[PDB]
Amino acid sequence: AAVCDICGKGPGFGKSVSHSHRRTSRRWNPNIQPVRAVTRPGGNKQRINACTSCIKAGKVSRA
Amino acid sequence: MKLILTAEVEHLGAAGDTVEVKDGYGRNYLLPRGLAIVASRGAERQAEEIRRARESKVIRDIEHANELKTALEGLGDVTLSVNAAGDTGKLFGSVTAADVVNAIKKAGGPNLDKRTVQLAKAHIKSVGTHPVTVKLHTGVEAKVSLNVVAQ
RNA sequence: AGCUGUCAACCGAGCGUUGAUCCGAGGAUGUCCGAAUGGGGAAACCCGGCACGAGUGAUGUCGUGUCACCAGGCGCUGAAUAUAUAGGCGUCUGGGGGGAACGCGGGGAAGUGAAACAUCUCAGUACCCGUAGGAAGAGAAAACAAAAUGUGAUUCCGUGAGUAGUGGCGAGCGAAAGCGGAGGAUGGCUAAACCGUAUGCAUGUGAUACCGGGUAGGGGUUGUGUGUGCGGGGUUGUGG
RNA sequence: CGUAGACGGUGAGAGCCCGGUACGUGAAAACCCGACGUCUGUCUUGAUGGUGUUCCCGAGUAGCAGCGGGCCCGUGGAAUCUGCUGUGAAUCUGCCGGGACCACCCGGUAAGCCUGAAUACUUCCCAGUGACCGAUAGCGGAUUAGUACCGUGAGGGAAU
RNA sequence: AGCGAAAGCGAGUCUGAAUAGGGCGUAUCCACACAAGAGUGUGUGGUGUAGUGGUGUGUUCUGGACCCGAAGCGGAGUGAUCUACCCAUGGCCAGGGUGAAGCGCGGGUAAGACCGCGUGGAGGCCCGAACCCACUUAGGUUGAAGACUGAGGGGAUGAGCUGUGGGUAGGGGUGAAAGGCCAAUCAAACUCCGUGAUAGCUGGUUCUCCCCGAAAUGCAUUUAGGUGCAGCGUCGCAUG
RNA sequence: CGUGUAUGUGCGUCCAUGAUGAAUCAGCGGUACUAACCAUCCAAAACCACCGUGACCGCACCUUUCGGGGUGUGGCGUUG
RNA sequence: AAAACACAGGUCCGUGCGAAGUCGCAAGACGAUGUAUACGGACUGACGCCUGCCCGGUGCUGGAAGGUUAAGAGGACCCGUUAACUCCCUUUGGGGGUGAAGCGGAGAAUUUAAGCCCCAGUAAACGGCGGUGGUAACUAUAACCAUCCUAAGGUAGCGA
RNA sequence: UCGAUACGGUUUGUGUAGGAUAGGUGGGAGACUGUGAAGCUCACACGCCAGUGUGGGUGGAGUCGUUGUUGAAAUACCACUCUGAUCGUAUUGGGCCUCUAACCUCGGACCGUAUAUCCGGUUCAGGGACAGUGCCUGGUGGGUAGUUUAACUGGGGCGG
RNA sequence: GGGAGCUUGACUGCGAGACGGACAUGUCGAGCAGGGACGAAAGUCGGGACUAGUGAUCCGGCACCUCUGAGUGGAAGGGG
Repeated sequence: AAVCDICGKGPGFGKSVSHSHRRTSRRWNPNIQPVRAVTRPGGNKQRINACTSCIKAGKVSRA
Repeated sequence: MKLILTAEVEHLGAAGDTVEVKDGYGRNYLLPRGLAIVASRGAERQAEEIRRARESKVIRDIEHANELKTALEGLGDVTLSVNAAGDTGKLFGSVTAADVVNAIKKAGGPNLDKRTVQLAKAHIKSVGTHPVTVKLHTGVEAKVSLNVVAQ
């Protein structure tokens, strides 16, 4: 789970750098959690994967 | 999260009381269960919140109140106004559960909520005593009927 | 005025001034396979679902259409659960795949060099992925410069300069400002109160009450915009 | 003869034999590029310039950290630009940028956009060029050429 | 126009409290003087200093860099039609033997245990063809054959053999484990690409003649068959 | 495997002939649902007893000269 | 082609069950349509008599109170610039000391993890498994004299 | 359960002589009581070997007047309450028990769905605010990877 | 070489002409302010009788400096 289904946040790519300065490719994954989002106030909770940024920004609705 | 309550909650306030509670609490318990609303605008979260609190307190149903309200809804025919064509009848708009609820209130009397009427099930596309059902309780239907006239 | 393409001859047939063969532009047909797409499949080969010609005493056959899956729009329908929905049905519109280079965005080596080697280099290379277009990305400064009534979007060339720097300060790496040029083209919207409006709540007490004014009245924008859409009367600094 | 002496062909060095060449002319159709009118929108439902006082001037944003990427800049005193994670501001006495902070001073009004030309390339088509190769050369390929042949395959791959 | 690290100063400048000396500069050269013989200085006066663009040539830098040559490394793919193992579904195993368990009958057993007799026809049972193997031997050893042949030899109802269709794929598979097998290659397959890898190493480097003409030493070296500099060669200038 | 024909049996209905209708208005038992009752059931609060000694101290040491440790002489946090 | 591998049998360890283990980034799969009398792993290797001592080193399994111990919003103090205070010259302005609000640095006290240190287990875990020399230790010999060192000293059995 | 921040109800201060616990400096020194200061068995408990703190019943017109200097003159009275045991709120913290709503469940039942051990919606039942991975962080880490493991040397190694 | 007196010539700061010198390290210091004494005048000293007792560069520390300070003022940083 590295892509947000709302904003499309993909994982960034970079290097993990050691004390000896060996740089080894690693991934900054988004913090996306399984959220049972409620599209309409009705109540049917459809499961999706949303980044914590969207959860904090209120683009998810766990109604 | 700054939000004004719509009902009474413990140490969170009362209906209309503003409080800041953390995002998880608001987002998962309050906004879902309808016990509060985020204060986008102070005047809004005040007046809309108060209206919602009163409306819930007035539209609450009960076990025996369920059958009593079924009896009350078994009164007559309600009527709604929406613009149609010259003869086609293709309504310019479309009935809503809110429309049906308010029409029932203003004509018949009985107070109730949007989680009563089966509006789509009662396709209401033209005019006349198109019937609708208010699901008063777990299994208490009510074929309240609803005429349609020009707006 | 010869032609029936060529290897590529041999014929036997023929065509052509009434205009052939030849050239150019439109069309028509365009088997089967291939994104291949009715289903299947070992590609080009196997099996199927309306109306017509048949093929009759009839089944059997072949001709034409059409029939994949996806998204998106629009109509119905609205399971389990009740307004209400995932989904299902029907119809339109697209997508799919290929292509040598160039573009953009991502992923990203190692040989190699460092006379070893890991930092580093190789190199953001090769390769890989996603995607375009005829070009693409960037583009109309909350910029750059420094006290000059300085320039005034971006891009691309030459310089600045192998300089300043950077660097196990090793191997190496290496700008920018400024300047000279190619080109020139400093358009529109989002905010505000609302003009107006359209539409999703709550009913107070259906009067706040509206054309902005005063001055007649009922039951009016019900009245209150918090939520959006829309033509703005709307819209850059020493301010709209 | 020459506004034609480009180049080729023709039985051997052809301006004058031939296709041509200089120079002229030729589109029914189709396509492209232009204008010319319908047509489309807007402005006219108006243009002018000055005063003083509230709201507006793009938010999960800027900013701040923790880890990275990029810049001459290899983490360095490290600005500016950026990804992921948290934390998270005000709207003009605001906010950034001047490689950290100022009586400062200058640049001005980001967090939403579209924008031609100058630019890169040539699968393909057209017309040409060569102090290019001339059959072991030049394309692997002047012939059958990605053919024959080899390999299960990816692929390799001629000779004439 | 240099000196210095710049406020910088400038034919001077840096160092220095110290006109103390030095460093680096004021092209060069000539005359005059003043000086001191510490190797010559100081001023003064004369002529006025020569770069920079092409371009040839030799070296050199970055590139493949004079040419050929590794084992190997990386990226992306191709291979389980050979082989390893496994999965589905089939097939085969001439002939003989031995004779298990059970199941009956008789002795003994208080009765059982047990012992004989019959039936029974079990076994990774025995002998032995097909089949599958590959122990010994001779031959082949520019073979008939890139692993075979002839004689013998092991298994041969099983952990058997085998057909067909499948699956596992490279730092991976499979392995009754030999580092074995993975398409005649396996201590990391193969093809293409990075790529003309890199190699202080080996080899090769093509016409002529005239002049000169070495070195195999020193020092240093992750150095000792390499290299830097010196030494020694040559060609230009200058001194002679 | 399909078409036409003829007959043989062959059997539909408006019909005909047969089986059944099979539930209603009253009115009972069984699920026994409303609440409550029984059989079983595992517990919280208070409650006691113990192993045990997270707290305490010395009391004895093979002895540090007992003078550091640890177990019994013990009331304890029954702290687990 | 064997003495090697395997083998049936053993023992240890792991595993409470989309187990452990393995292929996978993940989903999922196998394990197994199984269930601790089952699986996976390690070693040994029918069967018979047996597998003696040692937990010191290193693994593993538990944890004894401490100490060490990153990542944080624990942020004293200190440092930059300055509204401003003081004084010197000097007076159409620069020289010292003090310096709030701030914003910008470096940041100490204190602060809790795992691991380590540490205590007990574990040898069918990797691995260990001595002397004395005073005796008649019998001068074929197993014990005995009573001796230092560790954690122990090679026990039965076998042995050119 | 224990923390930290804004104020805070009353004593709490033998300095040295001493009504003798001189409350912090001023107001003080008419400000202090009948529903009610005192000495008191005592309510309530705090010591500097000074006695103390507000008082129910007593008690009743109560203390006081540089009461004598011990400068601060009885804490007998005024502001900040100053060393300071206890303050009650709101903000934010280590930890334990939890209420379920996040999130999780390969536990059940339904429906999409004729087909369905997929998955995903509903619901129930369980976990549960843990776990899961996200960022950052410490440890273990030949499981994998890139590498390095000098030269001289009467060959190399050992030795030097 | 052995003794005493004083003292701190590692003149430190500036430095002679010279010389030892594959490229990367040494000897005198004659002069200058400021010293050391002994002394008395003259006088001598840049650690040692002499040759060993040490390690380039890079990177950073620490002190002082009338050096730079990315718009200006400082500052960070750099430089000597």
